[PDB]
Amino acid sequence: VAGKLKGELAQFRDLAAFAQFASDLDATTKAQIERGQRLQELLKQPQYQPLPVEDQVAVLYAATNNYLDDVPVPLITKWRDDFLAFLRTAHPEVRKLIYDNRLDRKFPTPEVKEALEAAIKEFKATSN
Amino acid sequence: VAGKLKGELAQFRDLAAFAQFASDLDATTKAQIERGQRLQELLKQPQYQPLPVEDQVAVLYAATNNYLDDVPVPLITKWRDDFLAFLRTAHPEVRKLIYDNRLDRKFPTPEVKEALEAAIKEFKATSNY
Amino acid sequence: PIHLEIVTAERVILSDDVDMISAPTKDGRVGILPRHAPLMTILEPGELDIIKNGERTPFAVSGGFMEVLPHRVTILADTVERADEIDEARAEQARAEAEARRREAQSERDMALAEAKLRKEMVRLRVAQL
Amino acid sequence: PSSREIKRRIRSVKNVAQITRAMEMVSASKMRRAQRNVLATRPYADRMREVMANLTARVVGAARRGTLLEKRETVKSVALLVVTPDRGLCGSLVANVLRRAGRFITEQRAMGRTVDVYTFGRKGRDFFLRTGFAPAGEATRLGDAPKLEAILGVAISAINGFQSGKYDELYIIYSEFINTLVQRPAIKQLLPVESPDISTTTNVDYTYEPGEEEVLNSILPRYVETQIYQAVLESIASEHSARMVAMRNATNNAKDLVRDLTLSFNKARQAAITKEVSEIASGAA
Repeated sequence: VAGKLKGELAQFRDLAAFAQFASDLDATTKAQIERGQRLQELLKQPQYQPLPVEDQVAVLYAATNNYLDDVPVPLITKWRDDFLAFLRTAHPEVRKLIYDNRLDRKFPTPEVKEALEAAIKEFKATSN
Repeated sequence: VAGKLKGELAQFRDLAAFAQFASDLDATTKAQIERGQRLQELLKQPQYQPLPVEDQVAVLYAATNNYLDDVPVPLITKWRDDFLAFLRTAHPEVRKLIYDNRLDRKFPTPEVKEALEAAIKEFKATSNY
Repeated sequence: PIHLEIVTAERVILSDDVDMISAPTKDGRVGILPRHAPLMTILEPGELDIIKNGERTPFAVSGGFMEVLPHRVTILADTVERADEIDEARAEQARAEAEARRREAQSERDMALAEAKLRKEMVRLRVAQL
Repeated sequence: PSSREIKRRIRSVKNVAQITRAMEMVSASKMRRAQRNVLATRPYADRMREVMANLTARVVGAARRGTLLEKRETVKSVALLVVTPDRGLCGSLVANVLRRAGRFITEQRAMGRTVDVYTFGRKGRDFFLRTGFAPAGEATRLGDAPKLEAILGVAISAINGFQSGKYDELYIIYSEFINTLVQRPAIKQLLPVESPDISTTTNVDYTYEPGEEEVLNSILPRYVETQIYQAVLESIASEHSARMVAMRNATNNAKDLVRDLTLSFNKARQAAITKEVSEIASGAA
């Protein structure tokens, strides 16, 4: 999952030069910088709040698969916290499934791919 | 001969920051930048290829006067290399004439002047660039 | 013997002394001479004539106005052309206007002007550690 | 502060001064031609200026003072023209004209009249889009020496709306060229009421061959186009002067930064070499 995260974040750092001064960039660059901001803000973890592997994997899967594009940057942290609450209460089984098969060569198993994107859509319908 | 070379190189260095904006500049500024670029390309030299004093004198005389202006910048080095062969083969006498009177107080001279002018004109007419 | 002035929104075409004017007036062509009675009129797409000692230069006027006074005759023609440059076939001015102009006057400037803005912008973040 | 990082800072800022040095003179070169174009266009505007004065004196009847010259009563909707440089780095000129337009808009909305804006240049276009008040007409990518045809795409729409009753008055905001150092925004009426400050020159009468109404209806659209053409051309000259001033200030600021960085680099190297001899002397003993 995190290869796309690292590539997009590095690209966003590259395009920060255009972000600072130029405001005439086309829509693709605007969305590129927006996604970079999404990721870098998502990295704004608070103190004394560790996250297990399944939680971080699910959050990064949601972010990288454009499920978080519509969420504005200031509310992304609250969105993530609510998503963790949703996973801890509504669907602990998807967390258990993700943690169980995190060592597989191809993580995005269709069984893993389902019940997670569906959970993301359910959370999106629930909040905003 | 090289006083004009040094002056033109200094002037081009004064305008070196305008090389990539030479198009939208003064005509004289563009001419100076072009001359400086041609001179720097001329001063480019390969390894283990020494040039005798008379040959350098001829090359600098050709460069200072408006002769290499028609020659494009990327081909200045090849122009010089071919002109050296032309002098070495077509006109062996002009090189000796330059070398013989290199110590004369008046460098330009009338004879050597016409000999070198004729050699340069013949080379530029026979060659295409 | 009347001061003629052909002025256009971009520049002044001609400002010499003229013998006769064959102006294309809206209702019908009129002649204008050294001491003509006062007049100011609309023009129509047509072909104005200027007589220089028996020589006629077709300063075709795409259109505009013309104020005639007993002293001078200014041409307010909004748009005027010339049958010069091989009846505009050579269009030497337009030829340059196509290459010498509209190619290097702004397009060369715009790419260079934008290019400077680039190496300006990128260096500031490269020096954004001071 | 490592005697080498400052060296990179010195090199970078020295580059900035060189770039801005090029920026300062290229705008000045375009400043010269913009002023030259203004002078060339002046006779066209000036010659027809008294023609309005001559024509407005002749026509006095309110009913026949129709079309554009109608001084409409109970003002409802006014369209205003803003002209802005296509690119940035102009300085306070862009802010001043936008602030002037913003003040004018607020004043009219206080009067109860709705407003509209037609923009020249991208800077004005995006500013109003971000404000949320979308301009009805825009004209960007204007050249350094644009022609009258370029502004026809906006002027014709403004006049047609004025004739149709959509707009009852029309204004322009342009960067007035006061001097090479001062470029203040200006507001001008475009409703063709009259221009007799020239005292209608000789105020000589004429025989209107197409007629009073026909001449009036064919000169008013041309008059406002010339006024817009002059204002846009004046803005272009004012833009280059403002950019020239900003670059000259930036170059001096860059040069001041180089000297400030040079002293720090100089102090760091002495501090480094003072250390460099320090331990080796201590190691020797």
